[PDB]
Amino acid sequence: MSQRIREMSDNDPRVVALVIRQWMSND
Amino acid sequence: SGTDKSVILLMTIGEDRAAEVFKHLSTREVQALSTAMANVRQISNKQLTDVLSEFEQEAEQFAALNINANEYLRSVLVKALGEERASSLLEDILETSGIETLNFMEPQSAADLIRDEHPQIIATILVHLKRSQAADILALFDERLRHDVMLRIATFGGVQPAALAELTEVLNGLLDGQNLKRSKMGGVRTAAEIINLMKTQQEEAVITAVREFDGELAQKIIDEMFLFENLVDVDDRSIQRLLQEVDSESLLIALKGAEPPLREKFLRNMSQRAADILRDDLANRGPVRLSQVENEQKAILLIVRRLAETGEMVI
Amino acid sequence: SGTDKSVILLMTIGEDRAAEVFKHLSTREVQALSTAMANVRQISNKQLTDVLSEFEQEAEQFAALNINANEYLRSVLVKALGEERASSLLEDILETSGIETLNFMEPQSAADLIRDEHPQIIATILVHLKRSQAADILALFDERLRHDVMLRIATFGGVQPAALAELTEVLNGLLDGQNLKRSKMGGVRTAAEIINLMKTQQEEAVITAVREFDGELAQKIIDEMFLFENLVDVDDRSIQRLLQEVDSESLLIALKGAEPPLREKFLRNMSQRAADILRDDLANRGPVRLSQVENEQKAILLIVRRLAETGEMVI
Amino acid sequence: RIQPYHEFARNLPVPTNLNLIHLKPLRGTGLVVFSPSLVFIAVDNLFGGDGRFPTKVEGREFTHTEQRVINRMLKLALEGYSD
Repeated sequence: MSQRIREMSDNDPRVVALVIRQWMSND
Repeated sequence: SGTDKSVILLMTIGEDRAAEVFKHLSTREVQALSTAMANVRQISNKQLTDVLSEFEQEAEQFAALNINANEYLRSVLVKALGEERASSLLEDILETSGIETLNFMEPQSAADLIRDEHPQIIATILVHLKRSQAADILALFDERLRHDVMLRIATFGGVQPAALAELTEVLNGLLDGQNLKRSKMGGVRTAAEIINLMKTQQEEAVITAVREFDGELAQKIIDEMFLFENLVDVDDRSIQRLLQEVDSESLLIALKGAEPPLREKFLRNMSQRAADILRDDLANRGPVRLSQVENEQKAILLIVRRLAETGEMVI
Repeated sequence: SGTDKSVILLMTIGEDRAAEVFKHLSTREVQALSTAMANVRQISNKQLTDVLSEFEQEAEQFAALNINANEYLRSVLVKALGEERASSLLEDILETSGIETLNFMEPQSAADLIRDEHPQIIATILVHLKRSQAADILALFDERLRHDVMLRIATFGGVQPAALAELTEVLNGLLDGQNLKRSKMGGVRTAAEIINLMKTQQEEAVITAVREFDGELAQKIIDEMFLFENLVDVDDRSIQRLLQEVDSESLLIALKGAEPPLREKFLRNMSQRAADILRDDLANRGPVRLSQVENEQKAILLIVRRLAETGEMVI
Repeated sequence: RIQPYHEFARNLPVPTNLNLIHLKPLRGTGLVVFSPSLVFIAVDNLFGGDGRFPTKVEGREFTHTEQRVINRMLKLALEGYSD
């Protein structure tokens, strides 16, 4: 649990949504 | 799976972050993720680390600098081709269940369509429809049917899924060639523009016939033909005559509600001391409600029309 | 076996730890472990050490950072799509013995279903049903049947397992297409929203017809249409008129029970000294019960309606 | 009841739902008559109506949704009568 978690939490919610959509499509 | 990784990511980013992400996700995706989330029992450290690594690798690629496509496109189209062309292009770009399709239809057509149905079915459809669309539909119904529907809606207890499916299928069957329903071309405003392009004698005939008909839309067009913002194109003598015929407070309020060019034109048409006093009163006063400014502008436009009819003003 | 190792672990962690673990285990697992626990006679040191080593090796993998999936999912869905969509999605995610199935059904349907049965059978089923569901069912029965059931329940001596199995089989046979039973779509509140979207003349007709019908739900909708928290959207003059027409104590209590934005709006609409006195009285006073605050807000809303009807207030 | 066909016809409210059935192997065409009140009651019950509001006389053709309700009743009635 390094600073990577904090960096990911600071990312744009739209980026997270796009990544989630891409993963769901790849499912 | 990717759904499980996304679920783990949503769990580990926090409730606020996951809620913000769901605001950018469709209903189906949110439902699927929530269903997967409720069945989660354990997330091992290896799985967590792999999910973090995969998400960071994906975010390295994008890193897409997300832009509000709708707002940016609207602004570009407006600043490029005016408001009308921008709105038309947006409508073209923007352009389903039977109930959802009915929400995308004209109030009178849907009202007459569901009017040939059992009142309980009408109430159920209206409940399933949009509130504004249902209100528009109900306003067009007869008093007896409207009262019956309002009574039935007040005692609505839910419908069976099979009945809902059958109702949706029937509504789909009753559909017609509703593609490209309605069209925004013109009317009233276009009529006013055409009248403004017809001769003085022809516009005299126009006043005559419009007064002769319904009278209400005649006054609506009286208001519509020429606007307050068009006073900037009038000659200076007419503006000075308007200053003579308009009270100081009404003129001040109208200038406050108008554009800086029109205000400067009116100030130039006024004397130096009077213009300075008007500016000082504007600065020392406070904001004025839009309704009051509109009423004062309407009075000033009535004075404009009175002066123009007498021949003292040229429009 | 794994069951024996789990039993040894539960014995060696202590009564409190094992009890806490059982709170996270299903009924079948708890029953099986308890049955295995009661037959334990000896746990050698080698077996104990092997169980400890295996449990620690398993816990090294997870180490899963267990999260409350239900609560976290509910919070995410709420903060993402509002309370209504969150509740709908939770209901979709959440959605058996005959008696258990009846507990998942509508009170009137189950009441009429068991009404066609021997009263002793009815009492046995109601005892086996949920207390709230049984109370709802009994409230719908006739006085004679209700009294007979209450008398029989007071003298219930247990049922044979074969009779219980036959009753369960009969109840399963009597089941119907109860899948997706009932549906939360709208009613009353949706009717109020539609009325609010219909014209002033149309809402006059609405008052008329609603008074004409049952009258009770008419007053319920009178209360429902517009709420106290909606006062923030009203113009300042109407709020000042309300301040004029509302006693200081009632206004103070309502502001205490309301949101900080509405309280600040009311204070702004008041004079400086009166607002300061109101704030000082609020600070120096103590907590007020919710019922009293609701009653004061209801009185203030009645005053709001009275002022709006007279035309002094615009809603 | 045993009566001439015209006597039965004159007592049927207008409009009414009339369904033609054949009782094979016997030759002929049977009729199943559903009163409009029963159809309205079934429609009200299927769409959550509590039945408080009395039914209003309409004298109108049944909607296709009401037609499907009548068909749903008719299939069960047919199975029952056959059995």
